[PDB]
Amino acid sequence: ALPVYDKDVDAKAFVISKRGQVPDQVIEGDRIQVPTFEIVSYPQVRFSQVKERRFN
Amino acid sequence: MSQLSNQEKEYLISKALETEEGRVALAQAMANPIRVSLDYQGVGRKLLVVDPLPQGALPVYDKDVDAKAFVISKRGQVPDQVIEGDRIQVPTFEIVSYPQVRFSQVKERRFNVIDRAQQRAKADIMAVEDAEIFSLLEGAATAVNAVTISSGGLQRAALTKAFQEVEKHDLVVTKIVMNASAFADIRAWGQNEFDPVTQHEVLQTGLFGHIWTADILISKKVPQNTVYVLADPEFVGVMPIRQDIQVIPADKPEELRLGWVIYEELGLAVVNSLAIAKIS
Amino acid sequence: PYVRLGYEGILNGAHDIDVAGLNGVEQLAGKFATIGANGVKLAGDNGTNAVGLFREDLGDMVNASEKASFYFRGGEYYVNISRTSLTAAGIAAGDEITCDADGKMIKFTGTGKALGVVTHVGEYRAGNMYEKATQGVTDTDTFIGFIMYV
Amino acid sequence: PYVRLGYEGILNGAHDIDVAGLNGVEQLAGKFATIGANGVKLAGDNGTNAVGLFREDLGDMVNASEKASFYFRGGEYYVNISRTSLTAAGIAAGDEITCDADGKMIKFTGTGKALGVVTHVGEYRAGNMYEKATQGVTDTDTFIGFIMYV
Repeated sequence: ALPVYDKDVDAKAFVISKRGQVPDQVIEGDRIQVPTFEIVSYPQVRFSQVKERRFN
Repeated sequence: MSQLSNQEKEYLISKALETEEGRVALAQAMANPIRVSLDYQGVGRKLLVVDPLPQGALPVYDKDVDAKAFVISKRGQVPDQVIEGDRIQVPTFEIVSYPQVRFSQVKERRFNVIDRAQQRAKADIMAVEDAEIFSLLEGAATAVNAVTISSGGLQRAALTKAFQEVEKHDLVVTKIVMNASAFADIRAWGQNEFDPVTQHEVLQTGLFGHIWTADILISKKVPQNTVYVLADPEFVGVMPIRQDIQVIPADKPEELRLGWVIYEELGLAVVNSLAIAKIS
Repeated sequence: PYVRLGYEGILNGAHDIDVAGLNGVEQLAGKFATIGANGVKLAGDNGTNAVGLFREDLGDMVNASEKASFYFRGGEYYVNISRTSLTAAGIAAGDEITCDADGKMIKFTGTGKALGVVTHVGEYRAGNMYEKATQGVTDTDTFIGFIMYV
Repeated sequence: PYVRLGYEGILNGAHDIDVAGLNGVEQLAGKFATIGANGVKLAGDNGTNAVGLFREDLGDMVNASEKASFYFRGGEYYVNISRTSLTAAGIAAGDEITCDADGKMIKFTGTGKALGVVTHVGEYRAGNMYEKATQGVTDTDTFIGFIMYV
């Protein structure tokens, strides 16, 4: 409550904070591929690393 | 404990006693550095201001002599007021987290500046503090209001009105809600009336500066130049004191932080300073 | 710790001013009711006054006390005819008050006889001048917040 | 069940008894740790841990401070009977927690009249009483989880 008196009721400037803890986090995705399809089609491998990186 | 107030357990995961700043300020209401400052001594204030003069007037027929006038003044009293805020602190907490200490001082200073503007305008007085300047000053100017005219328009319209009055105007003293609402209540165009929205206009209106003081209240705009209307006499300036010799803080590890100033107010033209309330 | 005294933090109740004595009628040569005695609204010292007693310092405005007590003048100490003050600032009703001068009960403030000077809290105390004009009841040692009949 | 500790998720592998008071019943509910005002972005995990010497220093919040031996006074112990697993990590929110002490019958530690003290996290240690102490002055028929009125 804003000033209206002196040493009866006083206003507070007091701000409060609490600490919280954050663990390390993982974001990940895996893609499973078969070499034969990949080898014959030809860009699949390269497509798969970029598409995966972007996707996550 | 197993944690200070943490979300997970430190024992499970995570170590560190270093922690970032979380504390932050809310609601600015500065106007004291804008105004001029004077020292004062003495335990009460008396001010004198000049009223209208009693001269003669002739609306019809000029050949006679106007009645003479003499300098007539009215009084005001201003008792000292005390502006303060207090903080209760835990030294162990402060030393470990780290920035809290810096935040407390800079917050206390802002906080003293904030409370001072509120009492001076008005914010409930108990007859123990400086007079309520906002009440005494000029009523709502109905003339400005063109009848069913925008809120933003009102603030533009008022600025010019003070120039007709022959009172200095450098800047707009408005309420935070009235300013936001004024910005929002603009015509039928994206562009605002003060200047387009591709120009910075968040902190300027009508091409004049914006001073935000809280407790100027909603639907009210007050043009003035702050320096001219009032002046700030300071009995004692803002000072921190910190006490571990106070009764309840001593016993504990706790330290008490006081922030206070003892202030007074002078009114150099409380008999003028134009204000309006929208009727639109 | 920490106790207000005067200035609108003490409650002195209300008392009736049409009780005791002759009671005049409503007429002019009055003065205005406000907080402060030369001040402005929400800025005025105040005694232990409630209803009864108020002395002009500058302007033709009243609130409690304040005026050299060597010489009291103006016709009595001013009393209220047919309005009873609803504040405990002494008077500060916010109207123009029509005053009287018949024998009428008052509220006093300050320790000892008023024959002294003014304390700037809204009280009388003894000054360097003695055997100066007193107020109301005499022969009787007055104290802070006594009820006198003028 | 079993070992759950979430995943839907009910056991919770931790049971802490609300022991109702004596001569008119008294309860106190499990306390959160928060520094001043009420915790944002969840309230986290409890300040209280089964088998730990805590003291409330705030109304709905409990925190560190350890009751010092010498001259017998009341509770503020908030010992809660030990859970199975998680006994040097504290106990996490979503497991069973309470407060037991202060106007109610409590949970004791230590077998016989031979007593020592408790660490916060849920471990027990030896130690004689010489700058800290936990739990009331020993009585006959006092074992672990036994009901002493303090």
